[PDB]
Amino acid sequence: ANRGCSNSSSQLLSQLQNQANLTGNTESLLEPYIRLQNLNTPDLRAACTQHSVAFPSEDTLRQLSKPHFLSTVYTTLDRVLYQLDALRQKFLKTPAFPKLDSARHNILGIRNNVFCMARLLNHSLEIPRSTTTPDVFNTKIGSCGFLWGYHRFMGSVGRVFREWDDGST
Amino acid sequence: EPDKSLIFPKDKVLEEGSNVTICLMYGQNVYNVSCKLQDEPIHGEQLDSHVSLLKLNNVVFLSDTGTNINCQATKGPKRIFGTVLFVSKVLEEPKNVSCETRDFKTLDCSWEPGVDTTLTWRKQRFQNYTLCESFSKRCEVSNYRNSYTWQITEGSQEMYNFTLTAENQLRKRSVNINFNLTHR
Amino acid sequence: FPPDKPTNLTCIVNEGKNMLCQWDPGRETYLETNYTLKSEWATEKFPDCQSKHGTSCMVSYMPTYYVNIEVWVEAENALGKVSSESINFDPVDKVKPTPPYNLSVTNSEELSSILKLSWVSSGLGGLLDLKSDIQYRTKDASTWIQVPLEDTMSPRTSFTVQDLKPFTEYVFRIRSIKDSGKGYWSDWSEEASGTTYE
Ligand SMILES: *[C@@H]1O[C@H](CO)[C@@H](O[C@@H]2O[C@H](CO)[C@@H](O)[C@H](O)[C@H]2NC(C)=O)[C@H](O)[C@H]1NC(C)=O
Ligand SMILES: *[C@@H]1O[C@H](CO)[C@@H](O[C@@H]2O[C@H](CO)[C@@H](O)[C@H](O)[C@H]2NC(C)=O)[C@H](O)[C@H]1NC(C)=O
Ligand SMILES: *[C@@H]1O[C@H](CO)[C@@H](O[C@@H]2O[C@H](CO)[C@@H](O)[C@H](O)[C@H]2NC(C)=O)[C@H](O)[C@H]1NC(C)=O
Ligand SMILES: *[C@@H]1O[C@H](CO)[C@@H](O[C@@H]2O[C@H](CO)[C@@H](O)[C@H](O)[C@H]2NC(C)=O)[C@H](O)[C@H]1NC(C)=O
Ligand SMILES: *[C@@H]1O[C@H](CO)[C@@H](O[C@@H]2O[C@H](CO)[C@@H](O)[C@H](O)[C@H]2NC(C)=O)[C@H](O)[C@H]1NC(C)=O
Ligand SMILES: *[C@@H]1O[C@H](CO)[C@@H](O)[C@H](O)[C@H]1NC(C)=O
Ligand SMILES: *[C@@H]1O[C@H](CO)[C@@H](O)[C@H](O)[C@H]1NC(C)=O
Ligand SMILES: *[C@@H]1O[C@H](CO)[C@@H](O)[C@H](O)[C@H]1NC(C)=O
Repeated sequence: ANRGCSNSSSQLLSQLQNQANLTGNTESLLEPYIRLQNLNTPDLRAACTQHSVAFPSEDTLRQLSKPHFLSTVYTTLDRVLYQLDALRQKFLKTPAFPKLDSARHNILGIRNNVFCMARLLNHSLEIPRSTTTPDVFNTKIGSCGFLWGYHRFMGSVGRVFREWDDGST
Repeated sequence: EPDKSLIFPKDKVLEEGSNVTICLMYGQNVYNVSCKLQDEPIHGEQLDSHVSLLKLNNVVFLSDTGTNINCQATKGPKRIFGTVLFVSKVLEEPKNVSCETRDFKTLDCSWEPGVDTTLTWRKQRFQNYTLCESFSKRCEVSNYRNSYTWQITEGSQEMYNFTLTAENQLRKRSVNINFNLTHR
Repeated sequence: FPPDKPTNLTCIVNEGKNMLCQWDPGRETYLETNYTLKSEWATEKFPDCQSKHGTSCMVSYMPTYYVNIEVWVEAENALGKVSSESINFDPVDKVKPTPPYNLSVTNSEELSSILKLSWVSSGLGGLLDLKSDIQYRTKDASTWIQVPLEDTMSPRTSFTVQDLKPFTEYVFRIRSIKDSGKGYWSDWSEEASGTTYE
């Protein structure tokens, strides 16, 4: 509880911005997954960009206030963690894919940082299945679209954090 | 469905160097279906007015994740549909199988596993190595790939006739060894 | 007699390795004493670091940057249990980079009194902006002349040394550190030679 996340706010904001800039990069998780699943054909990439999971847009995030924005970021990161856990429990090969664990640790760090930032502003955050797969092509396409949407959402949240740092009202 | 299409079989597990015939059945509104491999055309034969057969000869191993077969229709509904073709390697026979004794209690047998034939998805996971002796009728799945520590029961029996077996979802190889307890 | 409260709790993170922490035990207790290093985030806990020998122990997990972490060591024996004070720091401010490699010295045909430097830095894949310290000397002298540190504060991979004697050989060495001045200075790089133009 009080054993971390000191009262420094500028350092926390800088850490959040740096984590967002580091995570919002296609070479982090999407490109290794594409190069591993043999999806380098232009038609396969078009199918990847076609199927897109519904993520909050940039204008919606910019229109919200600060506590609502933090709560939506928390919920979206929780959903992303759940989806990554499902993908890990469906792939059944941990040693051939450490980028998944790296992204999971990064998302956990971002979640800790946003929780600490919300606690510093005297705001309370909102507190709340089949292993086998019939087809594999549809699963690959869905995972590709989910990773694309996740990277776009990370870029959007990084831009919103940059605008917040520019404002500093 | 008049606006959909199907393809069989789905997620087929084959051996490197075999043949396969993939069938494709589209609806009534779909027209001029053209299937492709990773990057190459495929000359399909029309078995009927609404069916099309794809023939592949001497498939080659590409990766442990399978070869994606994407098939896109030029006319009608513009989308991409297809299946993954899982190709596995050939299972080899254990080479230089020999065992030894140290204190008349354990037998540390060792061998060569060969080439790995394990896929990544839920298709093919296990590659078991079973060692069953004849005079005792004992065999359990070993937890290692190229080693095993045998436990001999008391009785001062000096004879052995083993039969190591490697089995996967496709084939099953076997090799027999014969030795003596005091001579090793 | 029971042990005392440990002090001098510091931690260093080498580039490409886990976090290593050290402390001083104090006095000899003449009894079997175990030292366990605790570690946790603000919302998550990590496995314990049990010292197998001496005072330093290397953690088992991967270091995560941009997240404050709090660590402390507890001393326990057959007569008492006492834990030291906890420190709150950032794993990115305790990194010790590796010395730059592939140092090359190139001359210039137009200006014989200059020597352009060229090196490459790891920087954890382009994550840390590193400032460098360049020292140069002749081949017969033993003392090293250091360039003003204010001139090498911006992140860069090349530097042009001026005011040098024409037709003379020189030796160079470099070491890098974080831009914010925090962390630890890296070891000296490999000595690279270079001859000025006529
Ligand atoms: C895969 O298809 C090829 C080509 O259709 C076939 O190869 C035949 O193999 C037999 C046995 O060696 C020969 O007698 C034939 O002449 C080959 N050609 C044909 C057209 O039958 C066979 O069906 C398959 N080959 C393998 C190696 O599996
Ligand atoms: C190879 O070894 C595995 C692991 O011991 C075993 O797989 C078992 O298969 C049976 C029948 O399908 C299942 O009821 C068990 O749950 C599986 N696991 C275990 C631990 O027994 C089996 O001995 C071998 N499987 C194959 C396909 O060869
Ligand atoms: C020693 O082990 C071998 C291999 O496991 C076995 O030899 C079999 O002997 C029977 C009896 O004649 C034959 O019908 C089989 O064809 C042999 N081979 C196999 C693979 O079963 C048998 O267990 C032992 N052989 C002897 C001579 O004792
Ligand atoms: C294996 O060891 C056993 C005992 O150490 C021996 O087996 C003998 O084999 C001969 C040949 O048939 C028999 O006449 C004997 O009765 C067996 N027992 C003994 C105690 O001599 C032999 O040293 C080895 N087996 C073989 C076939 O060489
Ligand atoms: C506290 O004890 C530590 C012992 O770890 C010392 O700090 C550094 O320790 C390393 C290795 O033991 C030495 O190489 C350094 O010279 C020590 N000093 C510094 C400034 O790094 C030292 O005895 C104590 N540190 C302080 C700051 O009092
Ligand atoms: C004996 O085993 C070794 C493996 O270490 C290898 O040389 C080979 O499989 C065997 N030797 C021969 C000559 O086949
Ligand atoms: C200390 O660690 C040892 C293992 O090295 C263990 O046997 C012992 O129980 C621990 N506790 C004490 C008080 O020695
Ligand atoms: C550094 O030099 C070595 C050989 O001197 C060689 O690997 C290459 O030229 C350089 N490596 C990198 C990563 O720049």
